[PDB]
Amino acid sequence: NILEMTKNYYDRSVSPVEYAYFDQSQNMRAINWNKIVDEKDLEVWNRVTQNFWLPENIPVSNDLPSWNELDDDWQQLITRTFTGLTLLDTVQSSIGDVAQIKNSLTEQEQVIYANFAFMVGVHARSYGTIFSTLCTSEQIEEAHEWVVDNEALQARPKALIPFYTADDPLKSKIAAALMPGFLLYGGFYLPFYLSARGKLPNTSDIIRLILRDKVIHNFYSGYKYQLKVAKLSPEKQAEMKQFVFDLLDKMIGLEKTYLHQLYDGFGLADEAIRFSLYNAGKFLQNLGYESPFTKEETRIAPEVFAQL
Amino acid sequence: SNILEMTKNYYDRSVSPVEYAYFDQSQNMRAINWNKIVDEKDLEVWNRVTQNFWLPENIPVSNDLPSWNELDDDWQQLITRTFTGLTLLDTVQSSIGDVAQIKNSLTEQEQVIYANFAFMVGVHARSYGTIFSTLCTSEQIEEAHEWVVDNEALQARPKALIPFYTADDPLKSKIAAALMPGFLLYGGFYLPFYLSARGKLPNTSDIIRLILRDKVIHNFYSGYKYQLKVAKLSPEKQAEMKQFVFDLLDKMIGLEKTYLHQLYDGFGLADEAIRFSLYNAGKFLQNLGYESPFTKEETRIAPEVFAQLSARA
Ligand SMILES: [Cl-]
Ligand SMILES: [Cl-]
Ligand SMILES: [Cl-]
Ligand SMILES: [Cl-]
Ligand SMILES: [Cu+]
Ligand SMILES: [Cu+]
Repeated sequence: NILEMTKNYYDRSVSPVEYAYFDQSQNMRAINWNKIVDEKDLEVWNRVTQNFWLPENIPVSNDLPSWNELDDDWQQLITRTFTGLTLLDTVQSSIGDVAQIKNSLTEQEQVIYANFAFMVGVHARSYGTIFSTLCTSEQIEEAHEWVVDNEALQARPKALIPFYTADDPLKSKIAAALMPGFLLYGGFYLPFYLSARGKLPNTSDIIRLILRDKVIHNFYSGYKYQLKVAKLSPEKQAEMKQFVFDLLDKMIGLEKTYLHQLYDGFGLADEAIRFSLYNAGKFLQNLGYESPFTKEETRIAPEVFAQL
Repeated sequence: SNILEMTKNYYDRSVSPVEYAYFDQSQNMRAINWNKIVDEKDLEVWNRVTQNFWLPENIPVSNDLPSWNELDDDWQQLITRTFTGLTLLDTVQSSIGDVAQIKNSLTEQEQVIYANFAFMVGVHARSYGTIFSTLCTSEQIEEAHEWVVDNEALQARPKALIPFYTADDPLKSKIAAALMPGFLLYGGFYLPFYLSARGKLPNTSDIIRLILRDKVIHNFYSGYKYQLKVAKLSPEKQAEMKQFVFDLLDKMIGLEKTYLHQLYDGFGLADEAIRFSLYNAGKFLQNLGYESPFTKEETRIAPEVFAQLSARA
């Protein structure tokens, strides 16, 4: 016989966030960082916290010479693109990441998504630091007006936010992965294109610090998606895969319209979209699915890939 | 004719994403503007809390092993229990409290500052794990978690605050958000400072001071935003909210006194810890813009303990 003198505290208690939103049948347990359910959580926690950075760390002032070499058209494109990325980071920091907390599989995940919310806030702030150093007050104001009135740009966050505010945690998680995994890469093409040609090298250092976080954010949300979806019936799993491909198809549609409008005048649209679709493929892979994208429609110039 | 607006500025015909998400989908969304800051206080607080970034790995807790090993099983148990209880409160604030504030922000930057608070209060909870990892046995750690779950006096306190976080009233939510860093953990913080005043667990007290360096600003900030918001109510509804703040604090003091008596009576620390608690209840009210109704005698702290609190870094 196995004598169980007492019942384990963990299995007869709930985390505070579960108690707040889902289940008040039992008392609350403090987070246990000494008895960790999933080692992956500790791995991710250690990496993202050790990778802490602020845009003040980077000497953007040194980009002044190369910035001054860029025509007014190019300076406007960069300010607009980056203000567009600032909107996506604002959406993700203030809504996306914090929405994931209550849907966590583990205690540590609740704290990791709090880190994500803060750090995606830092990404948004970093564009502010670049503009502060390089842009005129007029260029900054123009870009904000341009973002507010750009329907093609607005359609992308408008399509994802409903999944965050709705009560389907798997659809929320897919949206949460889609932001760092796909939606910003069309924008990140521009600084990598420029740095490959020797322009704005210090700005591209900030972009790489953002990417170092965003690749982990994509991996982590995709990993948690795969854990949860694996527990559903074959039929439910087939419905969720269909939803993922349907949502990505819509988002690719909306991104292609926005990038054409953004880049067609500069001759960068086709290149940016292939860069976008390459990352759409990696997004699908991080969700445990296969990329249906061709070699031809995902081709990236070596020097751009090198900046990546 | 003379005053007609032909160009409406972007800001006043757009909403932040969180406003769009939960309140109003009629207007397009504006990206955060860090180049035209509405409240300079937000930038000062942002710069301070980000510059004050720390991880518990930074403190050599293993240097506490000698002083820890001098404390008997009863004292080691009390410390593990007390800190697991503070871990619960930090978990509540990080996972519910701080993130609930984001959508009720007055400014764009405030939305990002509360994201920082959520994360750093997560770091506070994690730091107790680091202390336990170094000092405590598996048995002590698990014992403390069981004790927290089954301690009704402990549980009553967070159970009283969470409803304000999940409810609709953003002013009542903000009061709870100030009350957690301002008041509810200080009863527990007395213990490490009592010990380090006597040269016991000095490295643990450095972690407590790094936590407090954050908590003090969190209390100040939530208090500052509370004052800006209540100033926009009729004098009648101002008097009504003030009464609520005093009624809530009165209730929370009652629950805290019960918990601290149960926690400390056996160790003869209950009276001193409650005085320490009421001293910080005073600071909480002052940070909401009210006067402390507590006496010098009610809030007396031994100088050597106050030296540990007010010490820097
Ligand atoms: Cl992101
Ligand atoms: Cl994210
Ligand atoms: Cl707090
Ligand atoms: Cl807080
Ligand atoms: Cu992210
Ligand atoms: Cu706090």
